[PDB]
Amino acid sequence: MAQQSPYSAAMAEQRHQEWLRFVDLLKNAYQNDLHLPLLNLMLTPDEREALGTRVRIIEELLRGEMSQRELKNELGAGIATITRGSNSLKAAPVELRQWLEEVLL
Amino acid sequence: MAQQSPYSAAMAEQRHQEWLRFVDLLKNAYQNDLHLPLLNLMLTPDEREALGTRVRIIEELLRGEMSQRELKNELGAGIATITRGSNSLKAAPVELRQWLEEVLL
Repeated sequence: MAQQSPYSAAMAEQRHQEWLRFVDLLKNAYQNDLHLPLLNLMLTPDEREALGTRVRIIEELLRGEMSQRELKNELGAGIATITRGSNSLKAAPVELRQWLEEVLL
Repeated sequence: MAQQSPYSAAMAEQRHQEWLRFVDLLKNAYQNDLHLPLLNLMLTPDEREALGTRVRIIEELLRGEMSQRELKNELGAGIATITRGSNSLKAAPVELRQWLEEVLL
C-alpha cells in the first residue's frame, strides 16, 4: 500500500496534534472569557483584521448565492404558475369558462 | 482633543465590528461542534499549521521561563537556608552548640 517514511509520518502526526491542541486551547479560553486576549496573543493585528474581512466576504458570497437562488426559484415558480394556470383553464368545466369570458366584456 | 476624520472613524468601527462578528461566529461554532469545518473555511492549511506551531512556541517560551524561575527560587531558597542556619547557630544556646561539636568528633 501507499505508505510513507517514518520521518514524514512523525511530522504529520506532530502537525495534527499541534493543531488539535490549538483548537482545544481556544475552546477553553471561550469558556473562561479569555478568548479575546488569547487571540491577541496568537494573531497579529493584520491577521485579526484579515479574519474579520474574511467573515464579511463569506457573508457577501452567501447572500449573493441566496439572492441568486431566490431569483431562480421565483422565475421557476412564475413559469410553473403560468403552465398550471393554462392546464387548469383547459381542464376547467365549460360553464366556468363561458362565465369567465362574460366578465371580460 | 485628538479626534479623527469621519472616514477613519468609520473604517475603525467597521474593522472592530468585523472582528467581533468573527469571534462570535467561532464561539457559536464551538457550541455546535462545527468549529473544525469553520476553521478549515476561515484558514488555509499553511495558516492552520502556523497556528499550531505558534502554540508550541508559546509552550516552549512558558516552560523556559518557568524552569528559569524555579532555578532562581531554588538558589535563593538555598542561600536563605544557609544564612538562616548560620544565624540560628549563633543564636542557639551554648548547651546545644557544645553537644553538636561532640557528635562531630
